[PDB]
Amino acid sequence: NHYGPIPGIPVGTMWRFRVQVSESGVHRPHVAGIHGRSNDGAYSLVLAGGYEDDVDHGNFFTYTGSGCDQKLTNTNRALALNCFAPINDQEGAEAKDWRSGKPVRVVRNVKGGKNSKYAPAEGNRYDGIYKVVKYWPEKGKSGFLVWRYLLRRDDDEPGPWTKEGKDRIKKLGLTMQYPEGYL
Amino acid sequence: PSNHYGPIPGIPVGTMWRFRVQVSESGVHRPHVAGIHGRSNDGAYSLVLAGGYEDDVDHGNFFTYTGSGGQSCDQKLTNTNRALALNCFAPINDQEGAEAKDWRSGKPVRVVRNVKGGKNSKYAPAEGNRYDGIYKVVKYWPEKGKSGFLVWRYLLRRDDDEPGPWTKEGKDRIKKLGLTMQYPEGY
Amino acid sequence: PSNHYGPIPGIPVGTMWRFRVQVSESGVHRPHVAGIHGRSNDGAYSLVLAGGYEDDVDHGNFFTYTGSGEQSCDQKLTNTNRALALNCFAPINDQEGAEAKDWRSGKPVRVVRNVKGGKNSKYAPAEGNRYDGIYKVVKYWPEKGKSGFLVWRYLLRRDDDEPGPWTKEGKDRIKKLGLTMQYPEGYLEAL
DNA sequence: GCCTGTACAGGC
DNA sequence: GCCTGTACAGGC
Repeated sequence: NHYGPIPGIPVGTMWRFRVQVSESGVHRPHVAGIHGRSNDGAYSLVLAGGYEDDVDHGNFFTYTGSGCDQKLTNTNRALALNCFAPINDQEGAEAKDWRSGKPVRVVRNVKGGKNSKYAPAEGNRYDGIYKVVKYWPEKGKSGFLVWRYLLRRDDDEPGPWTKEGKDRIKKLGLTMQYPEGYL
Repeated sequence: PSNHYGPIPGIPVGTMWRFRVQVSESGVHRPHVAGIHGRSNDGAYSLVLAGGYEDDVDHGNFFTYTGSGGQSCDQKLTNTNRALALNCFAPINDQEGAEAKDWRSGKPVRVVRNVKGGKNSKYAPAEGNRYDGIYKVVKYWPEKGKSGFLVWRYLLRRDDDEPGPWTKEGKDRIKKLGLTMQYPEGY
Repeated sequence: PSNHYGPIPGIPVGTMWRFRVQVSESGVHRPHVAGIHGRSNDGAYSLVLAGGYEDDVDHGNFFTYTGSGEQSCDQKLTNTNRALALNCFAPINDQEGAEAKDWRSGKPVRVVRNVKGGKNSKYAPAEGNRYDGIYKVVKYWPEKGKSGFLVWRYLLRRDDDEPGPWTKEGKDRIKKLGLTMQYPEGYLEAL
């Protein structure tokens, strides 16, 4: 797979554990940080830190591929296929009409909080639909080539960190979801 | 692998997991949501008892079971319904069903009981998911469901030398093996 | 369907489409991007000549062809390389290749020429894609490419009673049939 | 890198 | 609604 938001799961929904995120369908892989098939596209990713060169500005963030040089295969190629431009594994690519691209469900996890004030203070939060604007190769903090992506928010649902996003969370009563018995 | 029949090495009867993804990663029941795993032209490998069909009856060592749709439509002996029927040591019959006189010679089914079965079974665990061992399909048959449409029904009977968790000896063995509820890492 | 061999009913030699999606919807060459359509244990149904390998030579009625993989790895007689070899009326041989004495008995390949082949062929159309008819694999062989790695090469030869678009009679027939560049619905109106 | 379906191999 | 690969059926 499903592209785009999950019905009944609005932006700002929160889960304590990744197993809950998986069961909800927002980000199916229990461990892996990106969900995609190389011959299709990418459906979801989790921002949980781990790459110091990534920048998180909320509506704009950069993302580093997985994965000794990296190849535009597996999930890296899948995320590229979301970009509204023909696939290119040499210089990368960029979409002028980036909004016509394939949607990516983005979840932020608390572990992204070291380098980003947009990360939730606890657990995992669904932050809405982002689009791949461009992607390119570069020599990262390991000497070898990494594939990097710029994603931009494209969602009428306001961001959880914005005024209208925080007001909607209070109106819907969306609180942190804990598994039965955990509390 | 996906089509493994029988017990998983290192996973005794009584093993407990909190979440379905753990049950899947262990190989005991691979589908995260579907209640049954099988291939329609091969057989069924595992099923999860989680409530749902009120006419199902669970007596631990054996239970009646209901197939799937895919109520507003007759069920069919296709897909996983057919897979489970193939386990019965009898020729497929999608008209009247069939019964294996030599039922132990049929294909094994790993059976997990889930906490949600507790509303309709005193054998469901109080939490999470529990592997209760190997069962065999004795017989299967169609009947008019509660809504007037056809459902496929199955009788499964336990064929496992590891004692059931509802027995004193099965509880004692589970304690000596040190089995505890397994949670995801860092939980 | 996907694995249809031979000409498409209602699609003569000389038919022209501006974009690859149109060529695909017609059944003539179904892959939008891949230059060859085939199943590795069956055969190849169609291919597109769009340039790309410098040592390929195109003489219209026949051409040399290179399979798929700067090359950094030997080619292999698998996937669509193997499918095209299977069209050759000879036992498959992945060591020296093979050659069919009775090459017309081989399986047919629908051949499309695309404008990008014009740099290396005077037979490419000036615009878009053109169906040029049925060809047969005469022979195929491995050789060292310019990179020094192995490439699989093929010789394809035309076996089609519809005259080639590069002949006077072929052009004249294309005119009488009224064939024109096919564009997507409302394409020129939007431009 | 046709498309929407379906199914198997193998994961552990 | 296990996963990610692969392959075929059939579109027109």
